[PDB]
Amino acid sequence: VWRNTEDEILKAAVMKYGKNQWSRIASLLHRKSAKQCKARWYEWLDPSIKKTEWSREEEEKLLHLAKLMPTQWRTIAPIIGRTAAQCLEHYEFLLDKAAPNPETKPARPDPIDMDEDELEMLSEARARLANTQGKKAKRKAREKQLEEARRLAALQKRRELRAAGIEIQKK
Amino acid sequence: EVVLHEDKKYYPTAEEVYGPEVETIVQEEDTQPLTEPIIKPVK
Amino acid sequence: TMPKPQWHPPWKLYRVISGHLGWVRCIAVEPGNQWFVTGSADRTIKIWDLASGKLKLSLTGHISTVRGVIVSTRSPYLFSCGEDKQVKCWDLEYNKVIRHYHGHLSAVYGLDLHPTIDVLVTCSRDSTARIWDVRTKASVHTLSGHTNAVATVRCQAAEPQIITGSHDTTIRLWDLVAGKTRVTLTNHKKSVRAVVLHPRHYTFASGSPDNIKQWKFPDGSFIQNLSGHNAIINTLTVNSDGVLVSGADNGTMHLWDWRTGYNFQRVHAAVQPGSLDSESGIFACAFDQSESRLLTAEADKTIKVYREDDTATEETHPVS
Amino acid sequence: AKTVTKQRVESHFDLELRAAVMHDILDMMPEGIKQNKARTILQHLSEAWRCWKANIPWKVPGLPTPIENMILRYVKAKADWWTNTAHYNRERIRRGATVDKTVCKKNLGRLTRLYLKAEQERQHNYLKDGPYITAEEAVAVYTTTVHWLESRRFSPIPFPPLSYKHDTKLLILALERLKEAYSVKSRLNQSQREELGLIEQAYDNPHEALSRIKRHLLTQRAFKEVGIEFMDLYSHLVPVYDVEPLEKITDAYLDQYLWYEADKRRLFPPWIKPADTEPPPLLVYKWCQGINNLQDVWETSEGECNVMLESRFEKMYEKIDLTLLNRLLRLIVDHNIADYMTAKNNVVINYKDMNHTNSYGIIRGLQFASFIVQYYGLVMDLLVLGLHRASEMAGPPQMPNDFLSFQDIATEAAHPIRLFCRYIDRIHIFFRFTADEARDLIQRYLTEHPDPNNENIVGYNNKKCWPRDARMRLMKHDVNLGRAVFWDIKNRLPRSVTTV
Amino acid sequence: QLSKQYSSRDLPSHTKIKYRQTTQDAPEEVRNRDFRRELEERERAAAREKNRDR
Amino acid sequence: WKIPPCISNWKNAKGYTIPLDKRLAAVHINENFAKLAEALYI
Amino acid sequence: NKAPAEVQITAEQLLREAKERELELLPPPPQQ
Repeated sequence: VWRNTEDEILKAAVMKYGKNQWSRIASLLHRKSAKQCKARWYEWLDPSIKKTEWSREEEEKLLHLAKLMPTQWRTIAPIIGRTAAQCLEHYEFLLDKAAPNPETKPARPDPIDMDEDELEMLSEARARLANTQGKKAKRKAREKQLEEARRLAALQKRRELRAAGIEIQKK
Repeated sequence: EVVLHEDKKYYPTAEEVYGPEVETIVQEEDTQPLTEPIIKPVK
Repeated sequence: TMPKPQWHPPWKLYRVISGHLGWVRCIAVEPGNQWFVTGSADRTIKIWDLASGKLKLSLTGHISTVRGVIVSTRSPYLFSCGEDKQVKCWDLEYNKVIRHYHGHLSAVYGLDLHPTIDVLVTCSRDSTARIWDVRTKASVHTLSGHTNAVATVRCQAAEPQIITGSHDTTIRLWDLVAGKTRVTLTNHKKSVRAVVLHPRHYTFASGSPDNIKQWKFPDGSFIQNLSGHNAIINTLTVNSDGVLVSGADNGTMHLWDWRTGYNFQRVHAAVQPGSLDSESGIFACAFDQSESRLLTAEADKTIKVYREDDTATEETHPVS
Repeated sequence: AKTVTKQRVESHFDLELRAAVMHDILDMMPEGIKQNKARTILQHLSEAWRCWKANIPWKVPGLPTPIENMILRYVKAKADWWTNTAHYNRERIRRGATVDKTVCKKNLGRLTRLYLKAEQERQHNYLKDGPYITAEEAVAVYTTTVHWLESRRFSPIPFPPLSYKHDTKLLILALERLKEAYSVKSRLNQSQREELGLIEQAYDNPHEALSRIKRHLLTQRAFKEVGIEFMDLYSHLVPVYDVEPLEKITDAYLDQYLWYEADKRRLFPPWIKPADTEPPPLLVYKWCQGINNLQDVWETSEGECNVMLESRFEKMYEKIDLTLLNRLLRLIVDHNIADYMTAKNNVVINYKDMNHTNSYGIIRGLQFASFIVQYYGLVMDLLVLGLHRASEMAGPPQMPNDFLSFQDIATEAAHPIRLFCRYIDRIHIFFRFTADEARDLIQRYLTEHPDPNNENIVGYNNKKCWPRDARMRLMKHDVNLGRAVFWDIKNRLPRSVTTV
Repeated sequence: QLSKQYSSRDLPSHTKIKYRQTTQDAPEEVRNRDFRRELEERERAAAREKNRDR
Repeated sequence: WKIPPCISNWKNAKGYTIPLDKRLAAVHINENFAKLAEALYI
Repeated sequence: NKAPAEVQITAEQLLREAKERELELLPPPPQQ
C-alpha cells in the first residue's frame, strides 16, 4: 500500500529528477520498485488527473462510449479525460444506481508518531534532493580545502624553517 | 469507403505537386554495371 | 539609374530526378557534356545521363557526406571531397579510387582544380586551404589566415589565382606561388558561402545573406551590389550570356542579369511528395556546357533541371 | 590528423552535424543580436532528436519559426542516416557477414524502436479512420458463426463454478507450466523472484489463490502495463511480451480451464491442427496417407486435375477487432470471461521509454492467446469452406469424424475441396476437379482477369530444389488452373479481416 | 625542421598523370564542339526511344 | 527572437528542481464506430 | 501508537528542508 509520506517523496522526486528516470526515484523509496512508482504516478499523483464530480455531459459521453467500445477502458479513458480506474468505478456505479491494486486508492495518512524508518527516509530523501553535486568534483572541492591547509601549513613552517636559520630549497 | 491502413494515401502524388507537363524520373538501382568504364580507353 | 538591362528569356522546370537517399550537396558536368555527377549525404556518388536523366552508375567509397565533386578537363579523373576529412581521385577508366590526399584536420567543404597546371585546392573547416600536387599527393602549400571555416574556394589561371570565402565573413585573394594573401575583402556582414568568376570579364561575384556583391580583379575593387535575395545563399552560377543564378537555402532561386544587376525571375519550386516544407533548399547549381540547361541539387533529395523558355518575348515578359 | 575509421563514425557524425547547425542559422539567420544563444538551440536540437526516437510530438511554446524549421530539417537528416544504417546492418546480419557483438545489440535496439513507431501510428490510424470492417462483413461473420455453433449443438462454457471438482488440477497444471520457465534457477532478477514467491505461496495454500482468481475474473477490467522486447533470430525478430505475475497466474488458470472445457464440449473440429493427438511428422504422414486414400485420386483419363494450395492468412493476429472479438467470444463463454479476455488485450505496451495503447490487434504474449487465435481461425475456416462443406467434413455432431475421413464416399466426392488442414495460421487445401468444373473456373477467372499475352506462366513460383524432371511443368492450362483456384479462394475473405 | 619519419602510404605510387587522349575528350575537341545542337539531338533521340517504350 | 530554455525529461545535468507544471509542457474518434456497434447489437 | 497525524509532511516542506540543508555552499576561502 501507499503512505502519504511516500507519495509526497514521489512528488518531489519527480519534480527534481524528471518524468523518465523511474529507477532513481524507486531508489529514493524503501520497499518500492520502479514499476509501482511509475504506476502510482500515472494513475493518481499526476497533476493532470481530475478527481472531481462527473459533469452531466461527462456521464452521457461515458455511457455513450462504453456502448461503442465495450471493455476497452484504456481506449475510452483519454477520450473523456480521466483514468481508466475512475471510468470503470463510475460506470459500474451509474449502472447500479439505475439498477487488489493499491495504486488507485488514496494514501493512508501520517500517524501521530511516525515509525522510525518513516522518519529516516525523510531525512535521507532530504539528503538526496539537497545535493545537486557529483562525486569526483566534490572530491576536488574537499582537496581544494586540503590544499589550502597544505600551502598554509608549508608557508608558516617554511617561514619558521628559514626563520630558524636554514634556507632549504625544495628544488 | 473505408481505406484499410494498408493504403492510407498521405502525400499527393508527383504529377499533382509538379504539374501535367513536368517529367518525373525515379531512378533506384542503376544500369551499366561497375566494371564498365565511364571513359573508355583506346586500343 | 542604369541603361536598361538586356532581355533574357525566363526558365522553366522540365525534369525532376529522384534517386538519392540524402541531401544532394554537389553537382558537376563532364567536359564533353554527356553526363553529370552528383554527390550526396548518403555517401554515394551517382553518375547520370544528361540527355535522358537515366542513372548510369553509383560509386560508393566515402564514409560520410560528399560535399564536392569535380571532373578534370585534362585527365580522366574525378576528384571528390567528403566530410570524413578525405579527398579522393577516381580514375574513370576503371571506376576506382587511385589516389587520396591526406592532411586536413576536419571536414572538407569544397574543392577546385587548376585549369592549366595540375594542382588541387581544397578548403576545409579547420580554416585552411591546401594546394595539393595532383600527381604526388603532396601538400605544397597550406593557405592559412582565415579565422573560421573556409566555406568556398575557386581558382583561376590569371592572377590572383585563388579566391576563398569563409564563415568569418571575409574573402581573400591569394597568390598560388608565394602562398599568402594579397587582398582581404570585409564588406560582407555574414558568412560568404558562394563565390563565382565571370567567364569572360575579369570580374567576380560573392554571395551572402546580406546581398551579392560584385568585385573587379586583380585587387578586388568594389563594383556594385545585387540586393533582394534575403536568404542564406548557397550557390552562385553565371552563364556566358550574363545570366546569374542565385540559389538560396530555403529553396527560392533568383535569376539576375549580371551586368546591370536586375533580378529578372524568381523561382520558388515545390517539394517532392513525401517532404516537409521545412526541407526545401538548394545546395548546388550548375549550367550545362552548352549553357542551355540549369541543373540544381536540392535538400529534398531531387535534381531539378530547368531549360530556357523559347516562346516568350520582350512584350510578353517586359523588363521593369 | 587521424582518419575517421569505424569506431569514430558516430561521434564524428555528431561533431559535423552540430558544427553545421552552428554555422547554419545561429550565425547566418540571427538578429537575436545580444547573444544569439546558439549553445541553447543546440540543446533543443538534441532534445528534438531524443523526442523523435521516443515517438513524442515535440512542440516548444514560443520559438521563432526559422529555428523550428532548421531543427526539423536537421532531425530529418539524422533520422535518414540512422535508419539507413539500420537497413544496411540488418542485411549484413541476416546473410551472415558480421559477428561483431555490439552491432547485433545496437541493431536489435534500432529495429525495436522502428517497430514501435510504426505500431503507434497504426493504432492511431485505427482510432481515426474507424473500424476497417464494415457493418455488413461483421454481421455476416457473426451470423455465420451463430449458424455453425447452433448446428453443432454446442453447449456454451459456464463461469467456473464454486465447488468445481477439478479446480486444483487445473491450478496445479497452470503453476507447473509457469515454473517451467525458471527451471535453470538462474541469476534471475527481482521480478522473477517475486513471481516465484507468488507461485510457491499459491502451491502451498491453493484456496486463497483460487478465491483471488475467480474474484479477478469476475470484477477486473483494467490491467497493468505490458512490456515488449524482441528476440533476435537473425533472419527475423520475434516479439516477446512481459506480463505481471498476479495476472499471469489468473491467465494461466483461465487458459487451462478454457482449453479443458473446449475439448470436452468439442468446440474445435478435427482440422484445426496443432492438436494433442500427433506430432507434426505424424501430421505429414497422415496428410500424405489421406491424399493417397481418396477415391480414384491418381486417375487422369477423363482429364481430372488435382490442385494442392497452401498459404497463410498473412496477418490474423494483427487485424483482430476487439469489439467484434468481444461479441464473437460471448457466443462461446460467459459474458464475464469474454469481457475479461477482451478487456485484457487492451493494455499499455511499454519499451524503454515509448508507451502506447493496444486498441486494435491481439497481444500474443497472453496465456489464453492460443484460444483466441484458434477460435478466430475457426471462424475463418468457416468463411473459406462454407457451412455445408464444413458440416460434411466435421461429420454429424453425434458421430464426429476423424482428422481426414468422411462418413461415406458419396459425401466425400460431392465437392472439389477434399482435404483441409489449418495449422495455427497456415492453410493447406486439396481440391480434385473434373474437366468441366476446371474449365468453368478458368473461364470465370479469365473473364475478370484476362491475360491475352500469356504472361500467367511468369509470376508462377516453383520449388527450385527438386530437379526439373520433378518440378512443375508450366502448361497454360495448368498455370491458369493454379491462378484460377487461388483467385477463387482469396475472394472469400474480406480484406479488412485477413488476406492471402 | 624536416622529419625523417615516413609512412607506408607515402611511398611513390601512381607516379604518372594520365592525360585525356585524342578520342576520350581532349580540350581541343571540346574547344571545337557545338554542344547545344548535339544535346537537342540526343534529347530527341531519347524521347523517340522511350515513346517506342510506349 | 528570444529562445526559450530547454528542460529535458532525460538530462538534468546540474540537478535542478522544476515545478511539475513547467516540467510537463515543452483524440479523434470516427463516427462509424457507432454504426458498427449498433448493427452488432441489433 | 498508529493514529492520524496533525498537519502533514507535504512535499514543499521537503524541498525547503533540503534547500535549507545548505551546507554544500560551505565556508569562504579564509582571508589572510
